[PDB]
Amino acid sequence: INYYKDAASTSSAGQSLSMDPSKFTEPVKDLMLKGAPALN
Amino acid sequence: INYYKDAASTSSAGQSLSMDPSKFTEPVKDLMLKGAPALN
Amino acid sequence: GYSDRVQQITLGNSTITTQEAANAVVCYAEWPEYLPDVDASDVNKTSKPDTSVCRFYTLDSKTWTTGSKGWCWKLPDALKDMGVFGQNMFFHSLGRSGYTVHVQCNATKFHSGCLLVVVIPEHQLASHEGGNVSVKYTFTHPGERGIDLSSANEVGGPVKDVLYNMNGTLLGNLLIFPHQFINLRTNNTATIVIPYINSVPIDSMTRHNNVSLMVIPIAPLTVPTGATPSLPITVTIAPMCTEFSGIRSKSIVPQ
Amino acid sequence: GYSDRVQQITLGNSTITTQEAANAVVCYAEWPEYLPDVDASDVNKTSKPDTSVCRFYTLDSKTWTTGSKGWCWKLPDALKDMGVFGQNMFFHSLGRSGYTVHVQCNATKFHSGCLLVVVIPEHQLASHEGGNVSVKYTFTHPGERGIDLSSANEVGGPVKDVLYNMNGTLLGNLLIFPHQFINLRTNNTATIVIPYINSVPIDSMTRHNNVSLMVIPIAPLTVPTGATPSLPITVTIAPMCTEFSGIRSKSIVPQ
Amino acid sequence: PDTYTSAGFLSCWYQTSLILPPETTGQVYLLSFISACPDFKLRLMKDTQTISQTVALTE
Amino acid sequence: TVASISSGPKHTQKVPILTANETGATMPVLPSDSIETRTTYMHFNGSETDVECFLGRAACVHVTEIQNKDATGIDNHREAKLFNDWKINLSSLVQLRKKLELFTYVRFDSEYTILATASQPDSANYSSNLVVQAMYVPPGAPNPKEWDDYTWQSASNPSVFFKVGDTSRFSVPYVGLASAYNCFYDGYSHDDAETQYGITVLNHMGGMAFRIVNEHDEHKTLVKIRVYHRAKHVEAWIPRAPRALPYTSIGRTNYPKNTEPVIKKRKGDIKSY
Amino acid sequence: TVASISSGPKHTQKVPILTANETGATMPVLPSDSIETRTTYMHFNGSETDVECFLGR
Amino acid sequence: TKDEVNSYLIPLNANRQNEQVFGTNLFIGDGVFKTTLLGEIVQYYTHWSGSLRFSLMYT
Repeated sequence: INYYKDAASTSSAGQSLSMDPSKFTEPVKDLMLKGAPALN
Repeated sequence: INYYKDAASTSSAGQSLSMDPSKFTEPVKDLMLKGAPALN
Repeated sequence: GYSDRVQQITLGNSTITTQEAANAVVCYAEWPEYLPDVDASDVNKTSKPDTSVCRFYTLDSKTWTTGSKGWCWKLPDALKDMGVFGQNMFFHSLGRSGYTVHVQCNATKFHSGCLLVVVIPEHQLASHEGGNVSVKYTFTHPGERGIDLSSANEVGGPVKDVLYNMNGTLLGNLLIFPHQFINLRTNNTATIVIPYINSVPIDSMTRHNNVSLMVIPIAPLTVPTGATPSLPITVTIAPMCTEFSGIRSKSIVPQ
Repeated sequence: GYSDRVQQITLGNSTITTQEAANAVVCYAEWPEYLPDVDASDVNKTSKPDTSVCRFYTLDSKTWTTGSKGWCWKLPDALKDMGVFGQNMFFHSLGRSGYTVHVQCNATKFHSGCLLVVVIPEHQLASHEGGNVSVKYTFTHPGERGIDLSSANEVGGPVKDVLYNMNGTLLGNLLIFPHQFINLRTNNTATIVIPYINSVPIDSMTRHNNVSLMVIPIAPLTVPTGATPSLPITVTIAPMCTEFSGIRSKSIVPQ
Repeated sequence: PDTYTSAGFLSCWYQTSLILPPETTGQVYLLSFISACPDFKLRLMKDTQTISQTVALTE
Repeated sequence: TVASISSGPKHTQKVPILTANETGATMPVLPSDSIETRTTYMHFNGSETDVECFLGRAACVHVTEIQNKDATGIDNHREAKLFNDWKINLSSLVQLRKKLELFTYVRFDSEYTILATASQPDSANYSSNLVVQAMYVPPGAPNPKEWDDYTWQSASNPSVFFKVGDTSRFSVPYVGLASAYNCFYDGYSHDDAETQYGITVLNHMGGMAFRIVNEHDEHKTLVKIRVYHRAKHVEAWIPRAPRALPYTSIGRTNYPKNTEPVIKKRKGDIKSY
Repeated sequence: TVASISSGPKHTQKVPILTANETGATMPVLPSDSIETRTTYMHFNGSETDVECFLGR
Repeated sequence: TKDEVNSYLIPLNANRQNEQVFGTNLFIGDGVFKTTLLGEIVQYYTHWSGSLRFSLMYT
């Protein structure tokens, strides 16, 4: 129950439960498959 | 009504109403019947 | 014609027969079983030597005399040197096991005496010094010799006072632990099956013992007239469902 | 992009990667497998330590120099002291095993040299004395050290003459045995998978070795100018599908 | 770092040995990285020993 | 539910009262196996003997004290009780300890209540109003060195601010590293020849640091902190023999030497009533 | 959720542990690519590492 | 003795056989690990569990 009118006044947000490290761990242009050779 | 998000914050648990003394009072391998001889 | 009385336990390449048993206890009514995945944490596949480790090792014999106070062995310590069980033990980082314990003591229908055979999960001993003196490692790792409660206090060792279970509790209440009596007039062996009991799924076999087996004379031994005043007590123990994990170099432990 | 050239072998808790392989040989086109019942004789259930014995042990390294004649290891001897494999070995009456052998030697594109890596089933050695002099036990059980074909004749030892394979046959014909070459210009490792080969279903691991692994320089090592004139050769070997049976007291063997 | 809770050791040795081509010399180096597997769990947040201060900063 | 059924005379070959205790069992014998009984009902459920109930009331687990005074020229705040820490335990005051050690492994959430009262033992014009800060300091966090260190910023570490005279209350989930807390541990942290025996991290519940936020007034004020702990959501395994001798140390089983007989001696015979 | 799957011996031409870090990627290698593993579950969600939680006290 | 780009470099010697390249314990919250991003984040939490990935790039 929100007792207040504005959105800033609500409690903390709830877990992204998004999670996708590939923008950080695999930003390569041509896709690399694990097990296939790195450099062909 | 829980007012809080986490489970630790809820009140005391409610009675097991489990109760089974046999693990402590009769841990024998071959079942003993009351009234039958203890050692055959 | 089956009696509670006669029994055979075959485990590995070794068999025990008793013709004067008094049933057998299975701690907490649970039988040893391997470690389920749902309970697993370490990702390593474990090693299950099976029949080469799950057989019966008979420790060296003790001598019950009228002055005996009782003896105490720790597991897996007592077996730290038995065959391949022991090797596996020093060579893996983690291991887990249940046991069948069979304590033997026969006499005649003229003797009297009664031993308590009890298994205590997590038996943390007390220092006889009091205060917060610790009990050094070696002292709680007697190996197959076990601890002799009628031996003298030593320094860095535990207290050996029987009315207090080596920890500040009374002998009389040890009966809350899985146990069985050997009453010469009834019984000649005691058998207890121990499931693996711990707060972690698998642990180190050398830094932590998870049960102490204790044999304590309670009704003093009384032999017939002009009999030799003593009887030997033998302890045979078999690891069961043993699993080892995290193999490597081979632990080096104090002393 | 798979090449015959790059490979990974993971066995137990150990992995090997080679980026310059030349395929791998599987002796007689058969892969190690356990002992089927139809072939069994001993009635004992066997023990299969699995991952604690089926991992890769790297023996101590050798040094190929321009004067090297070749080295010879026997199996299971070479592993008689590796971890739990070895313990199991001394503790059971009978055991059986296949192996993955990986011989390693890297150099540069200016070196030349070519080693023959061969596995000989039942390699009965000859006495250098001639006649019917025997080759004493110790001499055919060098352990991880193996036999160094450029060492001197010793008394009670085998002959170490390379053009004769240590038995009266010519080096040139060793190619009838499963083998692979390491030619610095091509190759940097050799891998051979050995199935268990015997005339009995299971045997003693201490009185009989069932293969000798032999590494022999054939085209002499030639290093680039002002290079150090030698390369190390390393042998890593992993028991696979090992089974032990007839556990007991623990063999005591000469020397 | 805690004992009971300790995790092991990591070592690295020559398996055969490094060999340099002709006309080349000296030491070569390895770079080493560390990251966590997708396996990883971290819990019970607290303050880092890696940063402290003695007076409030100002502009 | 019947507490006793009706039972009459017996002349059988079936004797439920003869057993063999050597077996380790306690055979479930009832009044009606050996006397003639009448029906009676239980009228009772055993509600208040549930382990949740037994361990579920607040017990005092710790009393500490800090003071508000001029820190000018104090070389060791910790030592002047300018602030104070406490590594959480349930085995320092014995009442709750004996209760928990009836079990080997125990698992529960904790609810803490902290009461703080002030004392002014020497001449003050008044009673000041102080705010206490209690910081939860998990192992590895910087520990306070002065009563007003950067540590107290507590940007990542839970802290509660309440007034002396009031009470603070919050609840912490089960923070054990294993599946349960070990009430006992017959082990070491490693196979060392001299490492401590019995005391283990398996029991570790964090640690807490207290201080007054207020600067000093002209008089000095003693604030004494009492921490209460209530187990909620309790789970207990493997019952053990109750503690008979007195305790000597946090975390060891050790009892004092030349202790006194714990079993009351009869004033009379075995035959005495 | 599985934290580790069961995996056994390997003798392949497909080597997931050899990579080229010069590319800028961190290849997602797991215990089961290089030792033999057993199944285990995560039992965990990563709740307390959410940025809302990290900056939210 | 002072932070330098050089403490990121593990040196290798040509022609050594059998010998050891480096050693370290695995207290990820201390020692070598401590300044790495992994080490640096681990330090915001009290407990960790999971697998680590250690890689070496040859130069």
